[PDB]
Amino acid sequence: VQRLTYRKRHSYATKSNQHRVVKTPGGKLIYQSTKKRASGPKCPVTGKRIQGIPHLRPTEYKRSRLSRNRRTVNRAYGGVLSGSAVRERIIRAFLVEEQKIVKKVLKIQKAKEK
Amino acid sequence: SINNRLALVMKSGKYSLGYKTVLKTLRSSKGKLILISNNCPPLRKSEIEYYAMLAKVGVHHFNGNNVDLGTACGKYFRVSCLSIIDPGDSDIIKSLP
Amino acid sequence: VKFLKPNKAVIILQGKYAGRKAVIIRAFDEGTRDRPYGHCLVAGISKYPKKVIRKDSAKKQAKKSRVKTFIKLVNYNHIMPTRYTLDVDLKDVVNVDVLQSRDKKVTAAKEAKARLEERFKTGKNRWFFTKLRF
Amino acid sequence: GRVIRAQRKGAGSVFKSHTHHRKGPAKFRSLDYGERNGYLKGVVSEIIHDPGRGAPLARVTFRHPFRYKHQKELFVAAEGMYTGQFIYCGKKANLMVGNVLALRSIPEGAVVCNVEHKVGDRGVFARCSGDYAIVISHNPDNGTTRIKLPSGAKKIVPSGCRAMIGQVAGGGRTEKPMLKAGNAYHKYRVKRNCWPKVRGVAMNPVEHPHGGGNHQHIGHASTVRRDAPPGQKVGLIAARRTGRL
Amino acid sequence: PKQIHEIKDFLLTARRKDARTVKIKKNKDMVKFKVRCSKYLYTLCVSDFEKADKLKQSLPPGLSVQDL
Amino acid sequence: TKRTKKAGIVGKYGTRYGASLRKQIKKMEVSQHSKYFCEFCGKYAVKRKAVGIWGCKDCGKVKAGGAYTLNTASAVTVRSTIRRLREQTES
RNA sequence: AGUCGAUCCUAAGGGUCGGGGGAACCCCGACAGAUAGCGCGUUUCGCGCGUACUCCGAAAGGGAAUCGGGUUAAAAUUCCUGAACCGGGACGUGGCGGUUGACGGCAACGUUAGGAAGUCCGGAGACGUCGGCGGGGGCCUCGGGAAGAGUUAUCUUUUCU
RNA sequence: GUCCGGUGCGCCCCCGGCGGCCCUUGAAAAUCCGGAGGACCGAGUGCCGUCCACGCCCGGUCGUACUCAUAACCGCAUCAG
RNA sequence: AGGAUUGGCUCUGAGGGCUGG
RNA sequence: GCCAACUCAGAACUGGUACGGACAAGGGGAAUCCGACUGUUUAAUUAAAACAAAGCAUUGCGAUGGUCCCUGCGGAUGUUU
Ligand SMILES: [K+]
Ligand SMILES: [K+]
Ligand SMILES: [K+]
Ligand SMILES: [K+]
Ligand SMILES: [K+]
Ligand SMILES: [K+]
Ligand SMILES: [K+]
Ligand SMILES: [K+]
Ligand SMILES: [K+]
Ligand SMILES: [K+]
Ligand SMILES: [K+]
Ligand SMILES: [K+]
Ligand SMILES: [K+]
Ligand SMILES: [K+]
Ligand SMILES: [K+]
Ligand SMILES: [K+]
Ligand SMILES: [K+]
Ligand SMILES: [K+]
Ligand SMILES: [K+]
Ligand SMILES: [K+]
Ligand SMILES: [Mg+2]
Ligand SMILES: [Mg+2]
Ligand SMILES: [Mg+2]
Ligand SMILES: [Mg+2]
Ligand SMILES: [Mg+2]
Ligand SMILES: [Mg+2]
Ligand SMILES: [Mg+2]
Ligand SMILES: [Mg+2]
Ligand SMILES: [Zn+2]
Repeated sequence: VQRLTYRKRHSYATKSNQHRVVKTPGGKLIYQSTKKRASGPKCPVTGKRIQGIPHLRPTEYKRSRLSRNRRTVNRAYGGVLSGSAVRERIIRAFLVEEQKIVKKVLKIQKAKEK
Repeated sequence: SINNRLALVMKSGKYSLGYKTVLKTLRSSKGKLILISNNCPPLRKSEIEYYAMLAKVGVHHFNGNNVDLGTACGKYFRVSCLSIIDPGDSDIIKSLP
Repeated sequence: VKFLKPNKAVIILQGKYAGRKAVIIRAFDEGTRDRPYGHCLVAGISKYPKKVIRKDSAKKQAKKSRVKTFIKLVNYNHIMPTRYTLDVDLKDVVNVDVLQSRDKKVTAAKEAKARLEERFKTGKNRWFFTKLRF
Repeated sequence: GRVIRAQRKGAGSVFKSHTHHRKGPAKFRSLDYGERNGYLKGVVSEIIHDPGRGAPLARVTFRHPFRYKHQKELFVAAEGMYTGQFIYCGKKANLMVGNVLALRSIPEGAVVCNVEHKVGDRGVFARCSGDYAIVISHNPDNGTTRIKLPSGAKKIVPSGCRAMIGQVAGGGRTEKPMLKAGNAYHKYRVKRNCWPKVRGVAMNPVEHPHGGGNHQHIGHASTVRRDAPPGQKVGLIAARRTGRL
Repeated sequence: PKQIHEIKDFLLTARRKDARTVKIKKNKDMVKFKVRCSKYLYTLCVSDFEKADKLKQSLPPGLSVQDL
Repeated sequence: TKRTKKAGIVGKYGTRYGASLRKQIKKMEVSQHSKYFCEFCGKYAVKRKAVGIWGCKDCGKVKAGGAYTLNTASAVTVRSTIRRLREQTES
């Protein structure tokens, strides 16, 4: 039953001082630093996670470190808005423009009548 | 009364309950009348109205929420909208216009 | 009455072309053996023409009047029907058989692009050739 | 011979407000042309809890009148408002709960909250949970309006002052008994260091006029002068009366 | 480290300039060919020893070869 | 089985604070922890998030309401008065 | 010691310009005000944006990157060997697009690449406490195979590593 | 030789998803990623782009021994604190 | 408040998972 | 057919009635006084009936204001109503 010690001069069990126990090829246990759990991108409209993107630390998303396909979604507002939210936005835009046209033509007809 | 006619349609007519089925009937032109409750989301209501206008199908605004519409239909679940494919013994399609 | 017919303009609601405008080429109300659900073949705009103004030069006007088009089979539930109609003739250019191979798809897309650019240069169907803002 | 607690309050440094987790001041938009002449539409995006404040706050997003950007505001939430609701601010805004209107456009008997005192101050009156002001009458001659404040006082304000239709949300908070010191501790932990309170008669004479004596008692009238100097002005200050009603 | 699953790609990697050395390890059930490049060490696993001998014969003359 | 004759939810307080205060706070304890009908989606899924804040689990709408109830009594009266005034102004 | 820290960021707060006080040492602290500057193209000049602190403040908050194996009398994630990663710079080869700015999937979305300037928007960083349940890594634990060791007056295909 | 299996309200750590509590709702910034828009931009056997792969070069300053305690800190000490 | 029992040994009964039509 | 875990409940037999065999681990009851309770306090003679507390009541105050700090200028309550 080997007991372990911190590998760094951090001596307090804070969120940024997490570790895992790994068995080395030398037959001994040792600590290894593990990154804090991070939530991935989230859709502001629905509040649910954005699909197709892994949950990494902000610096792990850097272009030089992560492939483009991993940090992008091939759709309008891809990676920012969920599919359902984008569909709702498109439908709302179209219907609101149509109703604006209807209001304009109704006003023109009323003006012509009077 | 609208409720009595709806009950008669339920017991002797053909109908579909729900947004997806309502859109399907409007696309297929099988529906003859669309009923929308007050509870229906504004965007969904606008989309249903646009579909009905494209299909030349009448739309009736039920004087109640989805719960009341479901209760009037005789169901134990909420009904946001419904389509009347064929009124058996009722005359809603004739009375409403 | 049926409205999902050829020459009717639709709005793509899902997929990589969501928000783009398209015109129905062929309607499959009952679907097919592979697709039992109602779908249709459409020819949409992947790249809309840019704003053409007088102050721009002839080369700029020609470059900004370009159009790029795509051909796709789309479920009825994934398009928004509109009240507009596009009369460009694509029956002999775009068909289900075109999608069989990449070369046929590219040729049909190029021909449809030429026809759409001609119609846009004519000056009609302004709504179809302006992108939706959302 | 020692500075009393009430005196030590003014210097602060332990009696300052606890504002670390607050969401920023709640106020109307700055009065501009659109609100003075027409109306401007906003959309409620969030209803949030402001620590130390009973009333909830609403986040509202407006389209900037003359800049290409979003104008973000934090209003005191009126009861009945919800996320996704449209808010209209201006002289021509409709008379509906949540809208902000100039008092000149609010008919008599209406219920309003966060009422401005000076035109453009962005709201100072009737801001606490469950509180409201009532429009009494208008004076077209001098362009002033009379309102009834929550305390019952009647105040005259210029008719250009703005107010939000309806009453502040979160009403009825104070009716619930706390039942224990811990609840008060939690309540005042986010407000300021004003709890618990030690009675003056429990102190020694050196630090309070009520201190001292072989029995616990004030030893002199607890009503003090309005002009009594600090350190002597304790108890019931300038009381016109005492005891039960 | 990276693994090359084709002898053709292994030869292509060995032919490039930055290939420093080639190490051959003789295991019981297979033979491993390792090429040291600037960025990565490429290992090719050959199950049959006959093809391993053919590859060893096919190594470029100018590349150092070591046996493990 | 009937676990408590009359205490109900206030049984968590044991024998502290007095019977009258427990009875008084029982109303708030019941109301603030109950589910409320959602007008927007027609479901009994409205729960209190914080004092005066009521969110619906189903449709996600959040409403500003009473401290311990979704709708205070004065809210309905205020709505009626405002509606009457708006109708008078419009007429 | 490019990889462990300080160093960077900001927290409660601290220190300040101007202004206002002050006999003065000094006091308040962005509050009385022509802010620092920031982007594009260049005859280095022009154009466009520009709300008065770009300062200090955490070897437990946030945060770019390293792992075995070995080595000293005394150092090591720092030394040795091997094998990786991060930041920055500059080019060359090959590949990719031109329907000038890819393709596939009905869709959720997938593929190593696959235009773009002022301007604007979202997310991550980013968060309390208690209770149950579930998954993963390490440890503990039982059996068999083989290697060594302990007991063997008697028993022990058993005890230990 | 470093092999093949079992087991669990077991213990330490990490994670997921629900539920309870609040008149308590439980930091900011640096930094990184994505998106809306499309001014502007190229050629015919070469041009314009390219967050793709491979190849090339560089990476400053200071701390780093040891104790961390019934004698390496404080308590006048090799002090049962 | 007030009462009874508790060791060792030899048994008995109950409470599960995987595979196969 | 192949595996699997420790929980529970019974029945014989048996010992000098020993058996939660060490360890571990409430004494109980009938009343009076004070303080409701949890919490806090005189570091080094007082832990209490003292302080606090929820509850109850009173007083001032609508910002050109109430209370308070400051030599002055200006500040805390105040990201408040
Ligand atoms: K992706
Ligand atoms: K004094
Ligand atoms: K205190
Ligand atoms: K007290
Ligand atoms: K006294
Ligand atoms: K007394
Ligand atoms: K001066
Ligand atoms: K200053
Ligand atoms: K740090
Ligand atoms: K090493
Ligand atoms: K934090
Ligand atoms: K929780
Ligand atoms: K872009
Ligand atoms: K060291
Ligand atoms: K130390
Ligand atoms: K206790
Ligand atoms: K006590
Ligand atoms: K005590
Ligand atoms: K007391
Ligand atoms: K004041
Ligand atoms: Mg007394
Ligand atoms: Mg000066
Ligand atoms: Mg800085
Ligand atoms: Mg608990
Ligand atoms: Mg064990
Ligand atoms: Mg773009
Ligand atoms: Mg000393
Ligand atoms: Mg003064
Ligand atoms: Zn709802």
